[PDB]
Amino acid sequence: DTHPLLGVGVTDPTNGTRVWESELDPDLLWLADFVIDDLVVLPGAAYAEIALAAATDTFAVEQDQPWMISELDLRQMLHVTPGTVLVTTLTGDEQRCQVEIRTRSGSSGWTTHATATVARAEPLATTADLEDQLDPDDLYQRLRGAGQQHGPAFQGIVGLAVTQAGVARAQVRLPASARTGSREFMLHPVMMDIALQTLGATRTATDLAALVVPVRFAGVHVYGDITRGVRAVGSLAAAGDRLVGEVVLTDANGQPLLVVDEVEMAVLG
Amino acid sequence: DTHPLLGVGVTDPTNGTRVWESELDPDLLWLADFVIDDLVVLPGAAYAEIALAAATDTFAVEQDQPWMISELDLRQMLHVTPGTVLVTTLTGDEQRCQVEIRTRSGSSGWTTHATATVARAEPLATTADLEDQLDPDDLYQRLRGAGQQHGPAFQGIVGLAVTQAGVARAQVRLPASARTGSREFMLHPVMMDIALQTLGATRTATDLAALVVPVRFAGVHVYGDITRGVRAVGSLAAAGDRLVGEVVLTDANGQPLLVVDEVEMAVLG
Repeated sequence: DTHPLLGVGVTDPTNGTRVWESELDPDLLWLADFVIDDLVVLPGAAYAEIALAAATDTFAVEQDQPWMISELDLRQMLHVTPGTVLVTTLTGDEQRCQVEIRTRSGSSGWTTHATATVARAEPLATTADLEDQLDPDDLYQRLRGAGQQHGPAFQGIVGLAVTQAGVARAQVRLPASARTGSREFMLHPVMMDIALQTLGATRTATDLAALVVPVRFAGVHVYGDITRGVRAVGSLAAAGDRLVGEVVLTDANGQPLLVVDEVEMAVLG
Repeated sequence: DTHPLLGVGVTDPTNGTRVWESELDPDLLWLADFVIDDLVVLPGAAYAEIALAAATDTFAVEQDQPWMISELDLRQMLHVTPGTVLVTTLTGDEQRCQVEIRTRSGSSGWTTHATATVARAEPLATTADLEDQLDPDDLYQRLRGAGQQHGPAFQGIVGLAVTQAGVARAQVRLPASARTGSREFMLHPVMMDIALQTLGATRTATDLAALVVPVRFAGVHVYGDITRGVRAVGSLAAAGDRLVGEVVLTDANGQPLLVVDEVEMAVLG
């Protein structure tokens, strides 16, 4: 009925700006399973869902996945505490619009956690690279001792390996404790996170370990219900000092469900 | 809990503007008793309540009647139909703010019905003029055959007379079918209307009769719960072609509860 993360919306008449508000609570759905330094945090994947959910609620469209996310900047983490209120704005047209996502302090104070640009979706267009099998329980234990406390709902990497070139290949499910409310989302945050987790298994990321979290997306393309995905493939390079990656999520028939052109990564104390 | 006319509010973060929305329905409270040309209409008094209710919901204040209404312009009538959505904006500070009240067409179309300026309240500062007693049932029958179909809830003028100078003096109650929800209001719309009805008994107004409705208020001062009022005194002059009046509502001890410095009146087809 109502989106659990975005909430209900009203268009301000003074300007074309549409404004949403929703109440977040750690006992909400599966938010409790995402934890950094013992703090329940809203995962960066979730801002993508909110942006897309916002665009779909403003404009009449006839499709299933009509939007791509041009850009998405993660400004500062959202410590999910009880009585957290999430305020979201949208401004633009059916071709291109900007979304801003915030926490609310009282009634007239806001802290913006992320900004996204949504636009009309673009339609989808044996070698010396052998795999070395890896234990998923090794990964979820490395970053569990580095701050990232992924719970049951976020432990979707069930098979993992990495090529000679350094690319990470993972087999992924959406865990049983995360398919409640799944139908509410266009781009299931938990699943997108699971796709993004693979980047932490690349040779680039592992040659560091502190943990390494996302801070920017560009070119998030959704071509279907990403929960139907089963194999995620992520590569992480380094250009400048910025860690820039790319991941691809494909269903059982190797069809792309989610494609993320860029993912800028960074370290966290 | 929630104001039946103003509704629930959210502050848009892009600008300081606060935005309310509420659902109006003719079977709402006593809206059905106010009728013009067989159409349920929101009475002009109600926009005053909405403006004050809006100001009180934006700002922290310690009083009972902290606001006066500097001005209030009635732009076009609101035909109350089922599923009517009333959108209200507020912009300013605790000293002076502007309110705009609208109907909503869909999700991105509005029709503004009234605009008001609210400001900090200013604190309260035998002759040849004999009365001629009048029948209240004569008044409510004159304007009932001219378009104004006041129902049970709006028939508060229970005693009426008019001086030699042309001033109208009325004894007023708040009818039994209108004290449901009374506690929700700061400035009970039905009562304010009843105060304003007196102007239709002045020598100026009667020397016309079509009916004569308000279109502008200035200097609406509220000094208490106006339902405690019992005697309303209204005078209507004519300067230029505009019909400009003034009414005063006083409680049992002759203490002013409501004072309206100006009321511009006009005819309606």
